Amino acid sequence: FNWKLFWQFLHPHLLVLGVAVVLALGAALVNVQIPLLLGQLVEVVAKYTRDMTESQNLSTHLLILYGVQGLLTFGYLVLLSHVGERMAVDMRRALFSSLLRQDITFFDANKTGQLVSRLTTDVQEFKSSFKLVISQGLRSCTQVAGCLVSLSMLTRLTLLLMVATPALMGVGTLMGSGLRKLSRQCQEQIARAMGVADEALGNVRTVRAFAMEQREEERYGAELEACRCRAEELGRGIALFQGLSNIAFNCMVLGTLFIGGSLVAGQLTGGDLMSFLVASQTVQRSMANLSVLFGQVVRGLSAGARVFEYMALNPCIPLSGRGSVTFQNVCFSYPCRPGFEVLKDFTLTLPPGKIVALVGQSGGGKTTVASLLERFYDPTAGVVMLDGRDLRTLDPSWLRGQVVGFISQEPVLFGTTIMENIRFGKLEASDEEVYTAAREANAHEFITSFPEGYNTVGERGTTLSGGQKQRLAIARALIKQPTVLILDEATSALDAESERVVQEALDRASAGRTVLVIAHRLSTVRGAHCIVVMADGRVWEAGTHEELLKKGGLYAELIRRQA
Amino acid sequence: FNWKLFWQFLHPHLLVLGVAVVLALGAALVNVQIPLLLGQLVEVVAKYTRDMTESQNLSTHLLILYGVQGLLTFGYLVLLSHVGERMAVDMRRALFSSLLRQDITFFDANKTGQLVSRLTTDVQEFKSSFKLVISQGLRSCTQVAGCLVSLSMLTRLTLLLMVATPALMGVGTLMGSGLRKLSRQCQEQIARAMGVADEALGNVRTVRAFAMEQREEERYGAELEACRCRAEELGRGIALFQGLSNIAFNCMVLGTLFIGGSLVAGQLTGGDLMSFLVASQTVQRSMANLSVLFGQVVRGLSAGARVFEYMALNPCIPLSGRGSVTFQNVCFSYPCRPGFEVLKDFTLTLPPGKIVALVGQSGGGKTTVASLLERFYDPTAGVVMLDGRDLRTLDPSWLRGQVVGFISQEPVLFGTTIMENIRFGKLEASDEEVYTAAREANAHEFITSFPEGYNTVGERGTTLSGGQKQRLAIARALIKQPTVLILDEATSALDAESERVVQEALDRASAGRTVLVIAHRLSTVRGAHCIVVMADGRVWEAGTHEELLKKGGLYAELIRRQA
Ligand SMILES: Nc1ncnc2c1ncn2[C@@H]1O[C@H](COP(=O)(O)OP(=O)(O)NP(=O)(O)O)[C@@H](O)[C@H]1O
Ligand SMILES: Nc1ncnc2c1ncn2[C@@H]1O[C@H](COP(=O)(O)OP(=O)(O)NP(=O)(O)O)[C@@H](O)[C@H]1O
Ligand SMILES: CC(C)CCC[C@@H](C)[C@H]1CC[C@H]2[C@@H]3CC=C4C[C@@H](O)CC[C@]4(C)[C@H]3CC[C@]12C
Ligand SMILES: CC(C)CCC[C@@H](C)[C@H]1CC[C@H]2[C@@H]3CC=C4C[C@@H](O)CC[C@]4(C)[C@H]3CC[C@]12C
Ligand SMILES: CC(C)CCC[C@@H](C)[C@H]1CC[C@H]2[C@@H]3CC=C4C[C@@H](O)CC[C@]4(C)[C@H]3CC[C@]12C
Ligand SMILES: CC(C)CCC[C@@H](C)[C@H]1CC[C@H]2[C@@H]3CC=C4C[C@@H](O)CC[C@]4(C)[C@H]3CC[C@]12C
Ligand SMILES: [Mg+2]
Ligand SMILES: [Mg+2]
Repeated sequence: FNWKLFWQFLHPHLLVLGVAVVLALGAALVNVQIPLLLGQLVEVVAKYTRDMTESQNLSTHLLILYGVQGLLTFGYLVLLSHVGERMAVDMRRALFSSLLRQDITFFDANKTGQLVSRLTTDVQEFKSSFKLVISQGLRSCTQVAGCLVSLSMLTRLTLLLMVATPALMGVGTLMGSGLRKLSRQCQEQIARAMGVADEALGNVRTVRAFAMEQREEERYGAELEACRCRAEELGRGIALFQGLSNIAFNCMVLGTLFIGGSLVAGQLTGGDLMSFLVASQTVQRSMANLSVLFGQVVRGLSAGARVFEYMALNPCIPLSGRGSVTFQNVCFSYPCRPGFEVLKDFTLTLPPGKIVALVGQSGGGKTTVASLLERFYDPTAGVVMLDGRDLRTLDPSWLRGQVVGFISQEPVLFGTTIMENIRFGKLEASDEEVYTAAREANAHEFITSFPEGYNTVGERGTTLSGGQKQRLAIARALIKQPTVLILDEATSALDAESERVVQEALDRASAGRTVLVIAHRLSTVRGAHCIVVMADGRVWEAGTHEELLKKGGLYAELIRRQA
Repeated sequence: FNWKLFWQFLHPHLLVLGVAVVLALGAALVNVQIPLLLGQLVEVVAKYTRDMTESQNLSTHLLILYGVQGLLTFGYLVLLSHVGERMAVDMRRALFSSLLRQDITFFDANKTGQLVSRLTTDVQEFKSSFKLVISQGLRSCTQVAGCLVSLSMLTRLTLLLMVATPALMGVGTLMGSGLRKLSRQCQEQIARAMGVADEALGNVRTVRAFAMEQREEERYGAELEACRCRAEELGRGIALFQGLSNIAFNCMVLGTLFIGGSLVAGQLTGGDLMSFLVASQTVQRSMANLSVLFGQVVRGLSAGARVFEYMALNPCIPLSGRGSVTFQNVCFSYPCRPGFEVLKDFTLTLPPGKIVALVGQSGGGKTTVASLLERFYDPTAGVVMLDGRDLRTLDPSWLRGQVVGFISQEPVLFGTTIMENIRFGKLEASDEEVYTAAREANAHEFITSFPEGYNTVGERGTTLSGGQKQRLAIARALIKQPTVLILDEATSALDAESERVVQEALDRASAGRTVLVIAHRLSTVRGAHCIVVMADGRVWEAGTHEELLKKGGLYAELIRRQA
């Protein structure tokens, strides 16, 4: 999981990782070798000035070692970039493939934006931090080990200086610690003291209505005077703290610089000190690198842990697991907030080859009741029958792809061209079938005016009209010739002529197949066969329009309100 | 404005600012003096080791100078904290006082949260950055000047080294420049390549409904392969760039360290080089401080400019500039989005001492029409008459504080105790008047059960019930005994018993004064005198209830729908 899956998916790059490790070791070794050589060169130059024959050979040796260093670092970090990039691409592909299998509960429980952000940016940052750690931590640890070993072989004074160096680094970072403490304390004091202005401006209508602005002024002044006092003591305390930090820090610097040399004096090389004074900068930089890299590691491990936790799950319902359809005592509620119940013992049947509609001002979840047949959510109770067989035993993929077609009140378009976008239900689509379907759904006529035509991309491409988008949805819906059709508010917000055209297209398309339509305007339903009036969860009424007028139930009130 | 106002408001601290400047000069001078002394001490220690009588005096001198440095820095930054804190408090108070004068157009055009953030956090950060710049920039510039002068007086080689130092600093920062370029290029490539997954997950219902997940898989794989290739070339380019940066940087380091010494060799002090090698770290730190401080200055100046731009404005309508009230042909629309018009030639009058109501399912802006008499917004056309005098010539403060009382459907509570919160219309409130008003508005009865009582604070204090909150508002409104009263949905979302109690309280409170009430439920209006039915901007109907029933207009449809 957090480690086993990562190790399994990182296994096929072990050889390249080892080669990179070797290159890093070489680069760190040469980087360790450089500063001592530079110190010796500057020391011999200074001694020659005090009194360049021997400097040329040392300079050439430094140049050769440094060219080797450049080649080694180039090879290392190009290999590291290759490995990290390959790992990132593989992880992105695997995460997308595994996440695409989940049901709707995961999707509507969370948000799409955060999922996309985690899928792309979080894993990119994880890979970046991971390879940066691989480089820097190994390089710096090997640098520290090599320089310490060389200085010890060069005695105990070097070990004492190395031990003292971490204390000096901490004393130096104490300034930044004081800075963050100052910032945090100031922010906390500001948050605690303020709020009166926020409360006053939050409800400005009332404060303007009742006519005073003076009481707020002295209250705000008193609050700011209190925050003012607290600020004086906080600043004074921070001042004393930083002053003590500085005094102690440089007192320790001077004391060490004196005592260590005085004690080590009790016979080393004259130029040994000059060569020793340069490695301090390198070791200090290394410890700073470790200090920052600790935060890099913690952030990266947290990101990787959450990525791998959300990467591999178990689908709630398996995805790969010609007649009438009916319900029986089906009740259901949304998984989130089960207190809001939806279905009170809902029973309904669809005649095999007749038009069925449904209507209600709010219904009590008419759209979700129109759902639940595509196995979007399993029913809490009751049974659903289709062609004499239960939908549970039937494979959901077969029912999705060869039985039920779905039209929403908003169509969806992708960057793929229209010719392939229509070929979306089956990828085995031939040539002439696409044009025939487009002609049947009234899409070939207007697509001619487009300059590119069937090669036009979408959001980043040419924009199509709402009626054109509705026409585009219909051809894809009819490619499979579904036995059951579902329409959700086909008569959306658009003009009258295009609405009539698309209604006629649906009429000549919805022939010989059972189709269920959901409409809000009652003027588009009188041409249907049967009408079901919904109110308060349970079914309110169902029957023919001509008898529904004589019934005088809730439908009479609804049509009176609409008229 | 951006500078003149700042100078005027900073004027009364010039003496303290100058004293701080002097202290900073002293601290910078001693900080300049320290490194040369440390270099001389370490050089003489090394020379003694090569062959501590003279080291003690130099160490004592360093300790004395360094104690002086500590005292100077303490005094400087405590004075700086005092000055900055005083400036911040004064600016906050002035900004609040000036902003509180603005009309409602500013408030509803912008957001309260951003205003509060700018008022508190932006000015706090501005003050912090401003004093940090005052300290660091002066200290570092004086440090650079002093060290350069001392090294020159110590020759042209020092000037050459100082000139070369900025180039080395830039070469060092080239690594961070490459880092930011790498990050930006990677982010841009990720943003350009991605989007297919975002589009697929944005509409998951449709992609799940039409049954395919394969086509998305090869499209996503192709997109990731393209991004993969682009990543290989981008990483290779960054690799070569950083390799060239490093090779050139340390080649320049070695070349300078050789050539400068070789040329300067052509008779300085033997220990001069050791004392010179230490000031390089100080000057490098100073240039780093300037580099960061440039960003601090730009951010601070932007923040201060926006603060001062929004700090002093000109109110749209002046704030300090017994009978019936009536309208005449008053039309108005909201200043933002004038296309959405509201008032179509609205005429209405209020009898002096009778109950008037208004109702509508949406009205066309019934609430904003109920407004516009408190001078919240000036009328576009028409006239408003009150007691035979125009409201424009009358002082808005007098009308706000001694004429009109306002009750909203949501009450507002502050952290101030109830005893003073009731005393909100006038601060001259005596003792017994508050208790009498509380008893009249039915608030003294339930406040007894509270343990603290009239000393109870609110959001951070004890929580009161909705009916209790409504009762607080009636007493506050009753303090001034307004001649005109306005109620907006008194029968809010709450139980029946408390609704009846508060309605009775309003009835025994609304006696002898003209009051206008807005209600949504028609069951609370039949007891009024006259009813005005609103529909589609213009006035639809007005008259008595008993004749409105016989009229059979839109009121009949509304009451039929409600029933
Ligand atoms: N994905 C969801 N997650 C949680 N709650 C939901 C979800 N979808 C719907 N609901 C809630 O369940 C209620 C009923 O479901 P729904 O079928 O969407 O109502 P509806 O009246 O048919 N929609 P409409 O056609 O716009 O009037 C809704 O009012 C929502 O509050
Ligand atoms: N402060 C505002 N800024 C911009 N637009 C506003 C503002 N207030 C209201 N509007 C718009 O103007 C319309 C009419 O004004 P308003 O009086 O608030 O409607 P209303 O029907 O009386 N409100 P309600 O009592 O909840 O039904 C509203 O529907 C808003 O869309
Ligand atoms: C770049 C950093 C992280 C390297 C680590 C060494 C740092 C922490 C140490 C070494 C020398 C120190 C500086 C020496 C001079 C004083 C002057 C005083 O007015 C403010 C603090 C200041 C400026 C010190 C801040 C901390 C300091 C910069
Ligand atoms: C022969 C032996 C004793 C030589 C030992 C010399 C040691 C004790 C002295 C000589 C110069 C000193 C360094 C001068 C610069 C500072 C920068 C600070 O950020 C960390 C400590 C550090 C890096 C000091 C560490 C100790 C130091 C290295
Ligand atoms: C703390 C900083 C800002 C001080 C300024 C000097 C910096 C920019 C210079 C001085 C010495 C340089 C380092 C010398 C060693 C190499 C090893 C290589 O594998 C990565 C870059 C790296 C690590 C260089 C990075 C930049 C560098 C750190
Ligand atoms: C007598 C005269 C010529 C002495 C001149 C010595 C000069 C040329 C040499 C001696 C040691 C060198 C310094 C060694 C450390 C680096 C750190 C880097 O981040 C900036 C440049 C810098 C700071 C070098 C600047 C030039 C330098 C100061
Ligand atoms: Mg719905
Ligand atoms: Mg309103």
